[PDB]
Amino acid sequence: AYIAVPAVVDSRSSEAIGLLESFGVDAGSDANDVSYQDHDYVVDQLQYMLDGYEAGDVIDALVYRNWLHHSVYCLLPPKSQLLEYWKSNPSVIPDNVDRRLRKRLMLKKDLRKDDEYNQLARAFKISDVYAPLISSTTSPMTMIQNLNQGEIVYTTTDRVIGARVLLYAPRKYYASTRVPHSRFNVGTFPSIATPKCSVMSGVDIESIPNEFIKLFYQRVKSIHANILNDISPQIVSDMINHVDVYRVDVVNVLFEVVDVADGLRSVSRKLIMHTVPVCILELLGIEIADYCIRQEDGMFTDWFLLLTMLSDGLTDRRTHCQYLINPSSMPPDVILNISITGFINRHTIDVMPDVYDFIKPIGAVLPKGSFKSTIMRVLDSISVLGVKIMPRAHVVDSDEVGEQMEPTFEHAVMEIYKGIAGVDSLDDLTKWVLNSDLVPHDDRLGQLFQAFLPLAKDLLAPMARQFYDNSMSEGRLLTFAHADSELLNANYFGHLLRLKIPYITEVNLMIRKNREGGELFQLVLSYLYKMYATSAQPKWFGSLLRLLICPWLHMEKLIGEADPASTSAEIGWHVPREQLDGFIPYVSIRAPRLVIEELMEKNWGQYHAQVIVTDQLVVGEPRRVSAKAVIKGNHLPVKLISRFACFTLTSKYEMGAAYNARLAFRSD
Amino acid sequence: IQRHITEFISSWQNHPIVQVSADVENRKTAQLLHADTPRLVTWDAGLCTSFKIVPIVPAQVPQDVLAYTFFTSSYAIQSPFPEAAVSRIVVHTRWASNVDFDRDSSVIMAPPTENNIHLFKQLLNTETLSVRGANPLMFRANVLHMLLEFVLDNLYLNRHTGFSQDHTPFTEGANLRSLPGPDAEKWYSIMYPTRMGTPNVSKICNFVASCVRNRVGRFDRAQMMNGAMSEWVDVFETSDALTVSIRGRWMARLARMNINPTEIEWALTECAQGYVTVTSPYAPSVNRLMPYRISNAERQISQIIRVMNIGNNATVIQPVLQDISVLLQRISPLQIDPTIISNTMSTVSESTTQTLSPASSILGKLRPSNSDFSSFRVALAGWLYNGVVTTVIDDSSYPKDGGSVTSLENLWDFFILALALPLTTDPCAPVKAFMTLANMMVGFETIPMDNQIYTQSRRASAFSTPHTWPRCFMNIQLISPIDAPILRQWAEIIHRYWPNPSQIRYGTPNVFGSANLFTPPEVLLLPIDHQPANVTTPTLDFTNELTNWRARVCELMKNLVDNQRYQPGWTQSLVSSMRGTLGKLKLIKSMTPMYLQQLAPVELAVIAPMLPFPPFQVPYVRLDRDRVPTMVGVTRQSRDTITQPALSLSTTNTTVGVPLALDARAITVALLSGKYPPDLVTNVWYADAIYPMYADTEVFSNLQRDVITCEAVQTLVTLVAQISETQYPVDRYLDWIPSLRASAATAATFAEWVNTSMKTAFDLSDMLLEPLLSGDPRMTQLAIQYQQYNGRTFNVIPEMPGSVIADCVQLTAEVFNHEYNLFGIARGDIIIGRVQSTHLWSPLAPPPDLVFDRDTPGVHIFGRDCRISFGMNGAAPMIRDETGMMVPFEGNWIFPLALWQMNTRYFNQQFDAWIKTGELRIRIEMGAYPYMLHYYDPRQYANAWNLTSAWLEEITPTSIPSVPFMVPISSDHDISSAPAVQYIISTEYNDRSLFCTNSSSPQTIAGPDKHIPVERYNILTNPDAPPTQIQLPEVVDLYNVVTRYAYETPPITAVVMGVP
Amino acid sequence: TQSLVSSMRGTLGKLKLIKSMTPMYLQQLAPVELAVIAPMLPFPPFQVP
Amino acid sequence: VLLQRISPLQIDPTIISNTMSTVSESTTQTLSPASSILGKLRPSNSDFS
Amino acid sequence: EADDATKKQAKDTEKAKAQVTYSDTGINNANELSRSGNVDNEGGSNQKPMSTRIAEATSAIVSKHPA
Amino acid sequence: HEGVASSSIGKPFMGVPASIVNDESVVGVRAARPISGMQNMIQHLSKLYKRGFSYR
Amino acid sequence: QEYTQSPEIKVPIPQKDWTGPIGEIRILKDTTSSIARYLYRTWYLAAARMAAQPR
Repeated sequence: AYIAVPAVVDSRSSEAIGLLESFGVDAGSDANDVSYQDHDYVVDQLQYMLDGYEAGDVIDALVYRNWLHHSVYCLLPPKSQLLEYWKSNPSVIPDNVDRRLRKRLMLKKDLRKDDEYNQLARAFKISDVYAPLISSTTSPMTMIQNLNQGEIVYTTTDRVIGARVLLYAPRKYYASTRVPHSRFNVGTFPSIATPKCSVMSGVDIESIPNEFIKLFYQRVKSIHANILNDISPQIVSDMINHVDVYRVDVVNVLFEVVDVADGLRSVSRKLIMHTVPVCILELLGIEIADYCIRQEDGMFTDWFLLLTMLSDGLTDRRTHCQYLINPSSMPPDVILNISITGFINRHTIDVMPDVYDFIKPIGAVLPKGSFKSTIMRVLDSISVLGVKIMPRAHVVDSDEVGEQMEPTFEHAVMEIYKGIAGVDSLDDLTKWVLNSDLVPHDDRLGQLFQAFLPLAKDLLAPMARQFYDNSMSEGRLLTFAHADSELLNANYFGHLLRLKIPYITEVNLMIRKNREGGELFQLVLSYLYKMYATSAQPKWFGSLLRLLICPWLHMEKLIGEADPASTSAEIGWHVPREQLDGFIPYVSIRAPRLVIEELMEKNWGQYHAQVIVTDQLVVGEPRRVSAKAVIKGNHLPVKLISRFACFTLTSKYEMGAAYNARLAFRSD
Repeated sequence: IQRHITEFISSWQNHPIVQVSADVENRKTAQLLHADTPRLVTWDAGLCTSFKIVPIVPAQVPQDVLAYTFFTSSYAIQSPFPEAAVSRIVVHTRWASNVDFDRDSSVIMAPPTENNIHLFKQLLNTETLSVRGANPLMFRANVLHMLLEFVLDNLYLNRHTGFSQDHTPFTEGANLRSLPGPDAEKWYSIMYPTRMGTPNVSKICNFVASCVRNRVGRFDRAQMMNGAMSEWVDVFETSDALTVSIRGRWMARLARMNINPTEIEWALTECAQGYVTVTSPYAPSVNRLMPYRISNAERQISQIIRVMNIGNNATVIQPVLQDISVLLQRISPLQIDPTIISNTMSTVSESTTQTLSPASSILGKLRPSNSDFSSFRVALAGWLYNGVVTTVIDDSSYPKDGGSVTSLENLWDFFILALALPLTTDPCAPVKAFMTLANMMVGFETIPMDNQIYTQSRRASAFSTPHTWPRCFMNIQLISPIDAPILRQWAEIIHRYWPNPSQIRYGTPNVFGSANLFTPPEVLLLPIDHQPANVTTPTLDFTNELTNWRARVCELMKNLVDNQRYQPGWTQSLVSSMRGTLGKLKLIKSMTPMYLQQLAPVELAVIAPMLPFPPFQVPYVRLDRDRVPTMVGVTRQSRDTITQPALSLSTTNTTVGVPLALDARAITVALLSGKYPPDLVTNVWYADAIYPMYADTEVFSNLQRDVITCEAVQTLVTLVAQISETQYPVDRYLDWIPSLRASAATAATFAEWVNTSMKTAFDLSDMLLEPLLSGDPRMTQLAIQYQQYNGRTFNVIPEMPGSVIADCVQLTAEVFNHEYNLFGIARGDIIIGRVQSTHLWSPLAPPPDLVFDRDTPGVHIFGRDCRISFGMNGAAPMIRDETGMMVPFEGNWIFPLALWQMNTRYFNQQFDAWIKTGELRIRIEMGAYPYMLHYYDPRQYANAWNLTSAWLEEITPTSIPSVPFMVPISSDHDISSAPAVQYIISTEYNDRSLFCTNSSSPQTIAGPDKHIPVERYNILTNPDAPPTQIQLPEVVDLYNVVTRYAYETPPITAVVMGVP
Repeated sequence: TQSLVSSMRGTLGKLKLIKSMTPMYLQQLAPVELAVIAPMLPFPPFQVP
Repeated sequence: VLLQRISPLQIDPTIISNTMSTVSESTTQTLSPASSILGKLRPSNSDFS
Repeated sequence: EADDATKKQAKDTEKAKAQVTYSDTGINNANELSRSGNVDNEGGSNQKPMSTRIAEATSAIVSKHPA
Repeated sequence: HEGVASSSIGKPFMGVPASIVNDESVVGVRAARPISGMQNMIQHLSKLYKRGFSYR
Repeated sequence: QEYTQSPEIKVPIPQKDWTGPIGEIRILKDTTSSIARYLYRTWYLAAARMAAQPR
């Protein structure tokens, strides 16, 4: 038989991954009649072939391929070559050539200038000798049926949909650049040709990790989806009867909001919380039953905060639109009871994004009512391996730069009420900007931004650049702030990324008591912060938080039993002798021994920084001086560590004058 | 400040869910080039039903009067009905369904102990503050959308697996159908209700033992082939006759669509015109389903909507022409012969003493450049769509100064234009060719003209319209040969020789509807002439039209350089070389004119059905100015009051049509230089080229989008006709539910509610019935027309075929009219009044001693004048009648609900005290309402006053909550009665939703009693009734014969091979 | 120099028939609330025929 | 201000934008008439005082 | 068995191609009933086996002793 | 990105192939539409000019 | 000195006036009161008839 799969698949490593249970098939019985196909080169062939054709006709070709039926290519060199190839070693010549041309090309003589050979070579054709000969430009619909007919199809063109390109001759003559079958097989790029074929549906098409496979499935579901065969994981299970980091399995929940507010169940609305990782679900123990998410003080029970915090947000099932809940207990709506009613998809994604490619500081901008205090308290309570991955000690509050003004910059924006003569009071300003429905006037808020931007640029960017350079002098950290162009004009080195909560934030501004200034002052200023921001991607904070939390669960699964004396590791800057053996702890890695014994001998001693040593004690119990260091070279790539191990992202280094030495590896 | 918090969060929920805010035309380009096909074939392994029986309160299993050895529940008998005290039936689309592909369209309805108001505040209650409110004027629109959702969910086809004979003697060895899933243990018990044993004297057993034995499971099969799937079976299983009829209508629609591979072979063969052969088998078939055939009218509707979509842009049609240029490049057998223009014109003879060289002048003034051919194939491709695009030549290819006849380069520019201009599709190309030369010579003569504005020095491109054609061009005799004999000559050249129109006959009538509008079926129209070549090996002759025209132009120019009495200003070597260059340029070789005259319309006709954008032509005219199309118009609606679109169409049109402005040099160089292959054979070359083009399926896949387009627009018009007053004859069934006085915003928003429901169904993600939403959705109609120059207007108003979806919506409306109880609605209204008794009667069916009407004597009726005067010094507070009388607070009154809503707070304080204790009763006329049920054990005291007062307080001018009731629980042994106090009573019988009372018990002694409804299970209880019988308009019957199928849906590629 | 007449009649027909309801409102509803707010003015209405 | 805050009417430029589909390049020259009138008209909530 | 019946001849002839073939045939046998374990002797399917669904049928009504 | 989007459907530029992304541009729904080589180069330029420049 | 400067955009485009993004880039609504609509229109039409020429 045959069945599709919505990922890249190999004959080699896909058996190690176990893709069927990864997509959720109960195939725990070792039926072992599913020969995994190698469908990795087809993507490379595809992206090579997008440069000379439309996507559409190449997909329309590629759908007809009987992947069960076996075929192969043989590349042919051009016409002005093949005679010179058959000249040397005339043994391998097919009998389809010509009697006259074989008599011409059998003998030894160089035959460079003779009108017989010139009229024969001009008379030579490449397609009468070899019958398929797909072509230079072949309208590639037909080549799929050509590969379906024969076990071998001949070409002169590099670009092909198909199994394997093979060379007819040695490489020096060229231009620039069988299988075992079980009863079942999986493999992406399905076929409609087979009478018996199936397509593994169930997965969302919006959530496919690869994009070539995503485009292919969009086309195949947009044309002749009638004749396809979409089957569930249960149908697949009934037909049946070096471990990686940053590829977590991830699912999607199906809850809704109800109440018991009058002694009765009552369903109001239905929700979808996308791409929540299954490891957190199975480690928190979430089942179908009725839950209560906000405890009676007024604050969340915080496991649900964690549950929506590691994931992204909410789609309403009746409108398919965005939805961001109220975090207050006000009676427009709240959420007291939920009941998760199932899971829908079981795909796996990469966790590490594209941009984070070097070890350097990380900045994140948030809206003003983001849950900064509670997320700092949650990262404060992280203990997985006897190590805190995100301590409180090197996380940066949004107003750490904002509180160190000797005018205390909030007291410089408390000054703004005298810009307009009719205002001349802070509470009159807060009454005056809003339309008395807590939606602001456009014009009053616009004039306030006209006054607000010179205070927002003239001092904030220089002194915030000073603060960010001072923080750069002491470790790489996680710097939160608001209104991203603060991080942009102050020349903040480091990966900044623009995230948001899956909640609404303004009612969080309105409920927070004992905050400086008026209760409306906070809301107005929050509007001004989102004015000063750009128009970028809000990018859904879970993309960072899954990187923060999710891999160390797998490292907990893998090194639950080995000793620290073989699993711990440390890397950092080194100094050779004592004045007034020496080391700077840069990054901490915990990995299995079968990774550390190869990470031993890698050229760590390559890079250079300018280290600074002073004399004061740390409040911590070992001897540690708050050292300083500035790198005078490049930055360390994250490829060099592994994809098989995980590291602490941000850290503060510790244990005179400037020394300017290099690093090495610290063994274990 | 908390009030401001609440209203600001409501202003956050003031966001619109559906709003086309972005600009659309590049989505329209993508939509026009390619579209999403709908998901028709969708299957069902589970049993088709839409209702289910739910228990409400659990039956008393421990009691003293009956030992527990009597009940089947102590023996754990898998019984079909819930052995509870009170069982009601509720509504669930597909609770027994191993589906193939969900519609995401399920209708959930919770049992009436709890609430269902979110379904009724679904659409237009975006302004209800509380979570439990609903505007009664939105009730009809919400119920219409819910019925639409109900029928739009279960649009599947019944699929069958797994027949096996039991070994229990419960039946007569009847074959039982299996079904997939995790288990099948409860499923046979719930599926075949008469299978079970008959031990007790319970109501369940007393029902079941009075049934018929043989009507279980399989009784018919259609076996075509030995050792294969039985093709369609007939089973006796539990179901829902409503959804059985809906699936039957959908099955009939698909069976109407179905076709035969022999005639697919026929259709594709004659569509390829014999250049590609295909092969269909000749053997017994298993069974197939190819849904591809539709009617002609649906093709016409889809084409009108599509041409109405691409209006006045040209950037939506430029990539279509580009695609056809690439396709004609791929198929067409001509290329550049790169060296004609220099090999010929190498042998031109002149001295090197002459300053100006005509050879090098045109030989560097035109550039072949290989990119001209894409423009040429576009200019060839515009002939399919003369109606919507009109290719012309821009100003920049013109001599841009008026030129000069004495100027050699301007003369050559005129030559380029005189070759190029006959190929385009504008109707004014003859006067372009005329007034170009009249611009070329100004000053040798003048001609009599129209006015002082469009004089002879007016720009050539200015005319471009029928009326700007001069009378001098109309009549030859106005140009005397003493004035300009060369101009009279040029005018005759045009009138005598200019091309003639023709036709080629593409098409496929049996399978495809002829998508043209203004032409006869299966025809094309050409600007030029076509005679088909008999030979296979082609060669060159000078005996066709383009060649003749080219030659004629050269001759005029030989005459023009001959006229030395006007043109002596050359030193005679340039005269001789001019005449030689003319004659040799006349006799250059080029296969391009015979290509256009023989092969290109043949290829074009072979291509023409394989298009996402089907051809759409407006008839050509050579020179008859009274048959020139001034416009073409589409429409969307009737205008003011008039129903007839033949009356509405004239003043309510929408003009469509763009220019294109191609280049003349590109066209002319492609005319001048064009070769065949040196060894070409036309049938071998076409069997090579055209063969992979017919490996497509999208050319069939667009037909189903045309299906669902026509179905959606007919469902739209018959659904808007229920909410407002329109011009289409419908039979409304939803009168008694109150509804808003609608308006434009109301009908418009409801139209996009049904649009997004339809797009969520059927897997459609791009732009269904959206151009109709730009207009007014009330008075919609579809037509198209065009007009010649003399006021001659021709139109096409195609009929709208009936919709299976709309038919099933009306059927569901009819069934809702009787089973209004099953969706949680009661008819009539309520009565509020202090009732003190020990009786056990249900408030869903009050005794008629209590209710009253307008006709009841001594009952007051309050309309618009409701003033309320206080009673000073101990007088009774009173209210003014509608009839003008004053009445104290006593007796039986009748209110409309809107009065209470508008004055809810003032009336609560004035009226709640008397209704609690004193003698006062109120009728509140509302027609429809959702309800909730609160049971009670009748052995104890009970008062509903908190629930009633909660309703009377929560009620609101813009919303109402669900109406709470209080009804006791039926018993088995006799109990001791206790007094209970009821206030909210109904006025009409509403007990057509409770299934059975005390089902596991042998009898019910108190409370409401109800047997198993025998009138539902007709087939099991009437021996005289045939198996195929429905009383579907009145009741539901919940158990019938249902058919299932086991068709296969292979690809048309895997049916029809065509292997060479 | 180009036949703009097809483009012009298209845009003018789209400009003619439209979902505009301002003239409907100004016809039917607007004088009612003008007559409502007319007497509660510090300056009563004063017009000329 | 009072008529603006007691009228049931509200003004929407997206009506005009959805009818007209502003950026639409025919006659790759001086502007199309639809783009010309939409630039002339500027459909945008400036005010309606 | 178009892929597999040709392989016996390709193994015999000591040639990767084959002369006697059961594909590359101009005869369109698109109907082509080949018997299989997909269908039972009745006409139903076999996603769930016969004895299993007979057991499910006869276990869909059982009875146990009371307390 | 959008001006070429009418004329660009499946055109490849030198070096760069095609791709696909999604959109919230049809905010009631969400789909994914293929991306041509002009739009591919603009999609790659987008993060570079959106990000900022690093200067040794 | 000079590479530490940011412009003074006193009236930026409000965040309500961009569409949902396509890849990384949000698109301007055309019913936008901001000035940048005209810039959008010019570069839009210029890119269109730039890619229209086969040169």
